[PDB]
Amino acid sequence: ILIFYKWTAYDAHSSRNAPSLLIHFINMFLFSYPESGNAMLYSGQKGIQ
Amino acid sequence: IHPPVSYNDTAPRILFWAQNFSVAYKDEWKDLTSLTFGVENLNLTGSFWNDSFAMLSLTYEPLFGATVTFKFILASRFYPVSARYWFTMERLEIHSNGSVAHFNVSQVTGPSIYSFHCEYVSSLSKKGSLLVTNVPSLWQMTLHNFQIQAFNVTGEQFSYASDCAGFFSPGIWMGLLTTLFMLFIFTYGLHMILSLKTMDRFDD
Amino acid sequence: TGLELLYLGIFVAFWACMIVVGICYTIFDLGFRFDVAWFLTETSPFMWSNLGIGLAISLSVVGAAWGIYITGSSIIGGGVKAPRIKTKNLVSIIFCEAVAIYGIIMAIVISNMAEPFSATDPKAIGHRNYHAGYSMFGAGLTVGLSNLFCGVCVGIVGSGAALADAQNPSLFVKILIVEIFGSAIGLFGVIVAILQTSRVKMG
Amino acid sequence: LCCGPKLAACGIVLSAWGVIMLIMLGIFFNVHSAVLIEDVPFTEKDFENGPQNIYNLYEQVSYNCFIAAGLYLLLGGFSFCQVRLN
Amino acid sequence: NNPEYSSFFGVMGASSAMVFSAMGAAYGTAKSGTGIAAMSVMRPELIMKSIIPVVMAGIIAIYGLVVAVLIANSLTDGITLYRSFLQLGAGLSVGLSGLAAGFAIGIVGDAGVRGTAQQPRLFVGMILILIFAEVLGLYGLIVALILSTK
Amino acid sequence: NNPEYSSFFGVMGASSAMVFSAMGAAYGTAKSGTGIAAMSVMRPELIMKSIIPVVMAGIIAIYGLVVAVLIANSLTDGITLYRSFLQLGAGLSVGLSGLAAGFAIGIVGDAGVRGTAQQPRLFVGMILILIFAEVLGLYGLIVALILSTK
Amino acid sequence: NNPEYSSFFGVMGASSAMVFSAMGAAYGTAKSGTGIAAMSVMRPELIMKSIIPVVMAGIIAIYGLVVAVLIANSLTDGITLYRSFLQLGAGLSVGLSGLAAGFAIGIVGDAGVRGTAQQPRLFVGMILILIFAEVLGLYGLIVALILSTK
Amino acid sequence: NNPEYSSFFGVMGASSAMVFSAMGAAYGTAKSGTGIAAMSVMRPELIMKSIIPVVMAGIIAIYGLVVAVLIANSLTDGITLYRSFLQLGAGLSVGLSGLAAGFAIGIVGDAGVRGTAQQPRLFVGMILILIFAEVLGLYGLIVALILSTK
Amino acid sequence: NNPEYSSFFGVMGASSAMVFSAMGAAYGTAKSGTGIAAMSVMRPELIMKSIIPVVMAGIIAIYGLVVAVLIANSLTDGITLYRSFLQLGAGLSVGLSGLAAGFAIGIVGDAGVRGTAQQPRLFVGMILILIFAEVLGLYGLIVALILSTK
Amino acid sequence: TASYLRLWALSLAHAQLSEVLWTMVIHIGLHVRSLAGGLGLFFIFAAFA
Amino acid sequence: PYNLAYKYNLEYSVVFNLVLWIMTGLALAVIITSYNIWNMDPGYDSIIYRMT
Ligand SMILES: CCCCCCCCCCCCCCCCCC(=O)OC[C@H](COP(=O)([O-])OCC[N+](C)(C)C)OC(=O)CCCCCCCCCCCCCCCCC
Ligand SMILES: CCCCCCCCCCCCCCCCCC(=O)OC[C@H](COP(=O)([O-])OCC[N+](C)(C)C)OC(=O)CCCCCCCCCCCCCCCCC
Ligand SMILES: CCCCCCCCCCCCCCCCCC(=O)OC[C@H](COP(=O)([O-])OCC[N+](C)(C)C)OC(=O)CCCCCCCCCCCCCCCCC
Ligand SMILES: CCCCCCCCCCCCCCCCCC(=O)OC[C@H](COP(=O)([O-])OCC[N+](C)(C)C)OC(=O)CCCCCCCCCCCCCCCCC
Ligand SMILES: CCCCCCCCCCCCCCCCCCCC(=O)O[C@H](COC(=O)CCCCCCCCCCCCCC)COP(=O)(O)OCCN
Ligand SMILES: CCCCCCCCCCCCCCCCCCCC(=O)O[C@H](COC(=O)CCCCCCCCCCCCCC)COP(=O)(O)OCCN
Ligand SMILES: CCCCCCCCCCCCCCCCCCCC(=O)O[C@H](COC(=O)CCCCCCCCCCCCCC)COP(=O)(O)OCCN
Ligand SMILES: CCCCCCCCCCCCCCCCCCCC(=O)O[C@H](COC(=O)CCCCCCCCCCCCCC)COP(=O)(O)OCCN
Ligand SMILES: CCCCCCCCCCCCCCCCCC(=O)OC[C@@H](O)COP(=O)(O)OCC[N+](C)(C)C
Ligand SMILES: *[C@@H]1O[C@H](CO)[C@@H](O[C@@H]2O[C@H](CO)[C@@H](O)[C@H](O)[C@H]2NC(C)=O)[C@H](O)[C@H]1NC(C)=O
Ligand SMILES: *[C@@H]1O[C@H](CO)[C@@H](O[C@@H]2O[C@H](CO)[C@@H](O)[C@H](O)[C@H]2NC(C)=O)[C@H](O)[C@H]1NC(C)=O
Ligand SMILES: *[C@@H]1O[C@H](CO)[C@@H](O[C@@H]2O[C@H](CO)[C@@H](O)[C@H](O)[C@H]2NC(C)=O)[C@H](O)[C@H]1NC(C)=O
Ligand SMILES: CC(C)CCC[C@@H](C)[C@H]1CC[C@H]2[C@@H]3CC=C4C[C@@H](O)CC[C@]4(C)[C@H]3CC[C@]12C
Ligand SMILES: CC(C)CCC[C@@H](C)[C@H]1CC[C@H]2[C@@H]3CC=C4C[C@@H](O)CC[C@]4(C)[C@H]3CC[C@]12C
Repeated sequence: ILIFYKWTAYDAHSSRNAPSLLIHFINMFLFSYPESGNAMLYSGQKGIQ
Repeated sequence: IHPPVSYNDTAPRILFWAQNFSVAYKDEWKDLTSLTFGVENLNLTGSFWNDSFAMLSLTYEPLFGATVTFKFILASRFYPVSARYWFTMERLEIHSNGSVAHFNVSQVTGPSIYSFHCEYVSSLSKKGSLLVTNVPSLWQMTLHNFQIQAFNVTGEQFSYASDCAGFFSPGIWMGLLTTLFMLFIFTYGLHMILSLKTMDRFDD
Repeated sequence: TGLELLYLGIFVAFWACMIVVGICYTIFDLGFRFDVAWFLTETSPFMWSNLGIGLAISLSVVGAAWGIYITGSSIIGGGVKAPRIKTKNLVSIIFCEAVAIYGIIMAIVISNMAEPFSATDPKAIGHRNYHAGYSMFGAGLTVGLSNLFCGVCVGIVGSGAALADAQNPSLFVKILIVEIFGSAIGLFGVIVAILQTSRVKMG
Repeated sequence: LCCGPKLAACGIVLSAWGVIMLIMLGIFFNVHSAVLIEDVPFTEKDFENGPQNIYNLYEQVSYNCFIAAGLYLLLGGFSFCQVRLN
Repeated sequence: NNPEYSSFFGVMGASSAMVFSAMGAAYGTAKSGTGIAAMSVMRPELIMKSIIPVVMAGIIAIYGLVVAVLIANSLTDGITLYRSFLQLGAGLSVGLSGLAAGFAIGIVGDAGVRGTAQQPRLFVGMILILIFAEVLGLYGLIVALILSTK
Repeated sequence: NNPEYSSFFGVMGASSAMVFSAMGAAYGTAKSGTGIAAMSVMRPELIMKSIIPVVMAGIIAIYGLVVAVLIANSLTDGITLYRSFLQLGAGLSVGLSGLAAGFAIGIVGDAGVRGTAQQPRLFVGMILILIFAEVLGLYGLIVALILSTK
Repeated sequence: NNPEYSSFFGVMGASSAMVFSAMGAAYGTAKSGTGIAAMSVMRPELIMKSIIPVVMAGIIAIYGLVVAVLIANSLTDGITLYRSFLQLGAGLSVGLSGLAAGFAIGIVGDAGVRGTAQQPRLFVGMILILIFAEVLGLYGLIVALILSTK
Repeated sequence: NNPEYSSFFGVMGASSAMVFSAMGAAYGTAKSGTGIAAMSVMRPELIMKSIIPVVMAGIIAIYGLVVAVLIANSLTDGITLYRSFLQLGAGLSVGLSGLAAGFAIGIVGDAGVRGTAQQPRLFVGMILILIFAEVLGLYGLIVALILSTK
Repeated sequence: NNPEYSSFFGVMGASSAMVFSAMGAAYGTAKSGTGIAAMSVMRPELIMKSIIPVVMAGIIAIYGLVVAVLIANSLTDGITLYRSFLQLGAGLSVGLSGLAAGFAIGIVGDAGVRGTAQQPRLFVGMILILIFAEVLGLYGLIVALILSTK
Repeated sequence: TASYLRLWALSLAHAQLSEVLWTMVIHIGLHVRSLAGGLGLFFIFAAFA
Repeated sequence: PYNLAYKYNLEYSVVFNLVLWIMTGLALAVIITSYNIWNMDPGYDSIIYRMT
């Protein structure tokens, strides 16, 4: 779902702050949601994950 | 052997020797060893010796149709990762008529208690290129066999002289490590190949 | 033991040289030349990072191949008199290859953190880039060596399991637990490598 | 020149493959397909005025491909004659 | 700007991708040929079927050649340290992966040629193990293709 | 700028290309010679037919000679370190790939010539395995040419 | 004005050419001599005829001596570093190629002289394999001459 | 002026010329003595005739001594670095060629005296092989003389 | 006014104190376990009585842990090079003395349990020898404490 | 989920091997100015096939 | 005089590494070759059992 959502959402203009799903999955497992680095893919990501 | 240039402040403070000292403006070279080492009237004015900052200013009056001044600016300070003061020739500064040309000095560093030595502390690429710039400059320098001590100078003698010449350089180190990994891999492979054995008998 | 003699001679000579070199540098007051700072710093972070990625992939593949041959020799030897080994004990090979799959995954994750500097002066390269190179190298070492050891261990256990199955069918199902335990080590190495390169940023 | 039917079959299948693929490659080169630009033997001078030089080189490579296709057609005919002999 | 020695690591990466893959494929070919020779004295009809491990060792060599050619065609005079060391890493990956995959293919094939000689059913099992052994070197090649084009 | 020592790597590339290829070819020739000598005590008629592995080892040596002379005919005084590294890499690739191919040809040819005294039908299998071993040296030569003539 | 240390690699090239070639010739002579002595106890008439591999090893040593004399006559006080590296590379190539060729000659000559005691028809095969082995030293000499006289 | 450590390499050349020639001669003499003992256990009449390998090893030692004395007499305090390198290369050449010749002579003499204990006709072949082994030390001597006199 | 690499030696002292003591304890436990397993097949009743060597090796490991924790708590950011060297010396002393004691305990425990299977009276002698072996590690601990609490 | 990456691994390998085969075999026969190359393409394409 | 430094050559690293590793390789090759010849099979195995 994350892969498809990123494909449908992020485009060239938002390229700069496009998150990496690898890092986001690692952080999902590690509970390591940081306040720095790539931003959240969508609102409520911390809670849902 | 011409004597080193010795800037004294109550005692020899900055000693500077250079087997050859040549400078070029618009590719017009000129030797300055005879006008620098041994001359009793050297225009050393403008020099300065802090406790932790030294500036050796050698000025030549008729050079290239103007009074030119080469200022070697070194600084020594306490580095926390050791208890030892280290000194580095921070830069070089050539003042011609109402102008300044700056040269970075790359690898002139070493313990304060030890002078520094290097063959070809020069701006030419063929000769080490320890004097460097990113802004193209009309000046070039070559201090063949350059030895300088600005701090912890006692008497007339250069202390022991840490020098630029090393057993290894960064490129040699990278190459040696890469070749070492490849030698390990090739040794593993050659071992496994040499371990190949052929059958001594065949089925009836 | 000619080759081992050569290796032992090289090792002894190198470390005797190192001992005497260190004694000389310390005693002659030339320690300031032994600049480990200058070594680690001038040595480009790219060397460390790319050696790390290469090791992460290569050592994982080395362990996978080691285990695969260790267990396939036994599988094929046992199957000459009981061919069911070939059909059942392919799981050991599957584990040995999952080791290499972890290797490539971590190679990708490490390589995703690479980026040029456009700087050569250490102060310009900065802590971020130097630590990035060092941590990518360390993560590559961790994943590659843990995967190597896990693959060799699973291969040994799988050869044992195949030999035991060649004599009694109901033993492989119980001996696969050892394979699972040996497999856990590669996962541990992957987790540690990911933790190491979590906050790694070259640029 | 009698020869093995296996060799004749291999020759005829290779001839058919070569004819079809080389004819298609020639047609694409002649159409000037940009995908095959790397295969054109052009030089630095060819980028001077316009694309006509690169088009001419495309056509030359297409002619090479058609010549190869014709040679493979002759080879396939030889293989078919050998098959008929066998 | 860039050090005059920057191209050394890329050149050595191409050389490694070729050499270590060649050594691995040579070990595979040698072990498989030893097995085939030992087997053939009694089962001549299995030589062609049993020549597969040699072919897979050749495939390892082909992966090595491919990555070496890529790096050798990517080398340039102004090659930065970044590209040079990326190519060094790709070369190490391909070379060592092909080395290990060739070792595994050689050992497994030497075992399985003799095994299939005795037990015909073991042929498919030997092939199954060998494809894994080969895709180890393939994984090396994949990482090399990622790196040398990072 | 084109240091005095830049030519060392090219010179060592030529030397390595000759040396390691010669070592591989010598290994192949020597092992195949021992195999032929053991075989011919009982099958004299195959001495001349079984010299093929020696010929393939010699071909490995010929690849080495080709690359070594090719490098030696490109060593100008002011050779850039980049070009010298290219020549060193080409020499290493050709020489060590030929070394591995020579190991493979020696092992395979010795085993094949010794087993063909038993099974005449193993000759074609041995020839195919030797071709697969020789293509390793040929890949080394291809990469060496791509590099050196870059 | 040239470095004072430039002649080191030239003298090392000469010494290596005469040393590794001498080692290879010594191995060939020793192994072929052991084989000849073992044969002679039963077939004395084959001593003179079987001395051939010793002659091949001697020719390898002669290649080494020739290249060493070439370098030892090309040395000069102001020898440039490029020429000195060329001499070192030629010496390495000739010496180590002669080393491998001499090892191959020794192994092949021992095996073949032992076999010819049992199968007289193996003499020509031995001669052909020894020629193939000596051609490796010949290649080393050719590359050494190219590099040295370059 | 010249560096103060220049004479070191020439001194090492002399010392090596003596040392490695002595080592080769010692190996030859040891193996020849073992063979002479094994032979004399049954053929005392050949005790004196079988000392020839020992004489040849001694001649190799004489080559080493000659080159060492020549270098010693050529040494001087202000020996130019180039001359010192020449002397070192000459010394290494003579010493290691003599070591190889000593190996060859030792193995050949051992096997050959053992054989001549049983086949008298192998004596002449033994002399011929010993000559082909001593010519290696002679070649080393020639190269060392060229480098030293130069 | 102290180097920031000063703590490296003390940290290595603690790490060595634990590591080498653990290696010695592992050798002792492994050898004694092999001995106990070998002797338990025939004489099961002696397992608990014979578990002594494992206990002694564990005590060695505890010595190592004690010194390691002492060093770790003595560590500090501005640890003078003198105290850092003292802790390195204590760590090496305890670790390697415990390593030697672990080797001694392994050998003596293996031999003692295997013999006590055969000779019941040997138990007390084995205990005495194990006590001496443990005393070695105790000496190491004493020296390490003296060095680490100066 | 990791091992299903063998799909991408083998696909990329097949694509790259096909690309290198093309560029090393029939690029030779196609990158020839002279019309005589049409004859060379014969053998070059036999090798390619 | 003036305790001037020893006029080390700027390429010291390059020349030192070249010489060190070249001579190490040559020495290792010589050692390996001499070892192979010394430990070479005596070759009179057909005579060992006759003399002994
Ligand atoms: C045998 C197997 C094959 C070999 C494989 C192993 C190879 C090992 C690699 C060797 C390289 C070692 C680094 C060299 C640089 C460090 C040298 C050093 O500390 O001295 C210079 C350092 C620093 O010198 P410096 O900084 O004053 O010099 C000025 C700086 N340069 C030269 C760069 C311009 O200290 C000295 O000055 C010491 C002078 C005496 C030399 C002492 C060297 C120690 C070794 C000598 C004995 C040999 C040991 C082996 C014993 C026998 C075998 C077991
Ligand atoms: C497929 C793998 C096969 C097995 C592995 C074998 C690979 C061998 C590759 C060649 C050796 C390379 C070593 C590391 C140096 C790499 C080059 C580099 O980065 O240098 C640039 C550097 C750049 O210089 P720099 O800028 O770093 O230096 C600072 C500035 N100066 C120099 C003025 C002080 O320059 C050099 O070329 C350094 C010299 C390196 C010399 C190393 C000696 C190697 C000896 C070869 C082996 C022995 C041969 C004889 C064998 C006998 C028979 C067996
Ligand atoms: C059993 C083995 C035999 C023992 C010897 C082993 C081989 C060691 C020799 C290696 C060759 C190096 C010789 C000296 C080269 C010139 C170096 C030089 O210029 O020196 C300047 C160096 C460094 O410069 P410096 O200290 O002279 O200059 C002053 C520097 N400041 C101001 C910073 C203090 O110092 C010397 O003068 C050293 C002179 C003696 C060096 C002798 C070799 C040292 C190693 C000896 C062996 C060590 C183990 C002893 C115990 C063994 C027991 C088994
Ligand atoms: C064989 C297994 C490995 C162990 C032996 C080898 C270990 C080391 C091998 C790597 C190369 C050599 C490393 C040291 C390099 C020199 C570092 C240097 O000069 O800085 C020193 C540093 C700093 O020197 P410094 O001159 O800066 O002094 C400090 C001065 N202030 C504070 C003003 C800045 O201090 C030390 O002395 C640290 C101790 C380590 C150096 C000595 C190495 C010992 C090598 C083993 C021999 C031990 C002797 C006893 C033998 C019996 C052993 C049981
Ligand atoms: C013939 C075959 C092909 C060629 C051979 C290639 C393979 C062999 C090469 C491997 C390396 C061998 C030599 C190692 C030397 C160790 C340190 C020497 C001490 C020394 O004097 O070094 C100082 C610098 O070192 C430092 O700053 C210390 C850094 C030490 C790091 C050592 C890491 C690698 C070796 C040990 C670990 C091995 C495992 C892999 C990591 C010199 O000072 P300078 O005067 O030049 O300084 C200039 C500015 N200050
Ligand atoms: C002990 C005294 C003091 C020694 C100090 C000096 C340094 C050590 C040098 C060796 C000293 C002992 C002599 C050993 C000679 C070499 C090893 C044995 C002979 C040998 O190499 O031949 C065979 C391998 O083939 C070969 O000849 C292949 C070898 C060439 C490969 C070169 C690549 C390695 C480069 C080194 C870097 C890697 C470092 C790894 C740690 C091995 O024969 P066998 O054992 O099968 O048969 C049994 C008899 N030989
Ligand atoms: C009984 C057996 C022997 C046991 C004794 C221990 C032997 C350890 C061998 C390593 C060498 C000894 C350690 C102390 C010497 C460190 C170098 C000091 C020389 C020095 O002044 O360097 C500073 C930088 O060093 C630094 O800041 C470097 C800090 C790190 C030093 C320790 C690293 C050793 C390698 C550890 C690798 C472990 C691998 C684990 C798998 C200067 O720098 P500055 O900031 O003043 O620069 C000013 C430039 N203008
Ligand atoms: C132009 C040519 C190139 C020039 C450069 C080279 C200059 C000369 C140096 C290279 C070596 C020349 C001398 C040849 C050594 C002969 C090797 C014989 C090997 C051998 O058979 O000995 C084995 C032991 O190996 C061993 O013990 C290994 C040999 C000993 C190592 C030699 C090096 C000594 C250490 C150097 C220290 C100084 C370094 C600098 C500070 C014994 O065989 P086995 O084990 O079966 O025995 C069982 C029966 N006893
Ligand atoms: C044995 C059995 C037989 C085997 C059969 C195998 C058949 C293989 C035949 C093909 C092989 C070669 C592949 C080359 C493919 C590239 C050709 C290509 O791109 O085509 C299309 C181009 O012509 C047109 O595209 P354009 O001119 O760039 O743009 C214009 C396109 N608009 C107008 C649509 C926008
Ligand atoms: C220092 O070096 C300069 C050159 O940098 C030497 O003077 C040059 O000598 C050469 C060779 O005769 C001439 O081509 C140049 O024209 C001379 N000078 C210049 C400015 O180019 C000078 O002799 C050296 N001085 C010493 C060693 O004291
Ligand atoms: C001695 O050197 C000083 C310092 O250069 C000379 O005085 C002035 O120095 C500044 C700073 O470098 C220059 O900008 C001025 O041009 C110098 N003035 C003159 C008149 O040259 C001073 O002149 C020198 N003294 C002698 C006697 O030559
Ligand atoms: C020489 O030393 C004095 C102190 O004795 C330095 O004074 C410092 O100057 C630097 C650079 O301007 C300032 O950052 C410091 O705040 C000053 N004060 C102290 C107490 O260090 C003086 O700068 C030095 N000389 C020169 C020319 O910089
Ligand atoms: C004794 C015989 C069998 C040796 C092998 C044949 C010789 C004569 C031939 C075959 C191919 C030839 C090489 C082919 C191409 C070139 C490139 C050219 O720029 C220099 C010469 C060089 C490098 C040739 C040298 C001689 C060579 C090696
Ligand atoms: C072992 C004995 C019988 C061999 C004697 C052969 C004679 C003719 C040979 C052997 C070595 C030769 C010498 C080798 C090198 C030199 C140095 C050169 O600058 C002048 C010639 C001279 C001096 C040679 C003269 C001829 C010579 C003396």
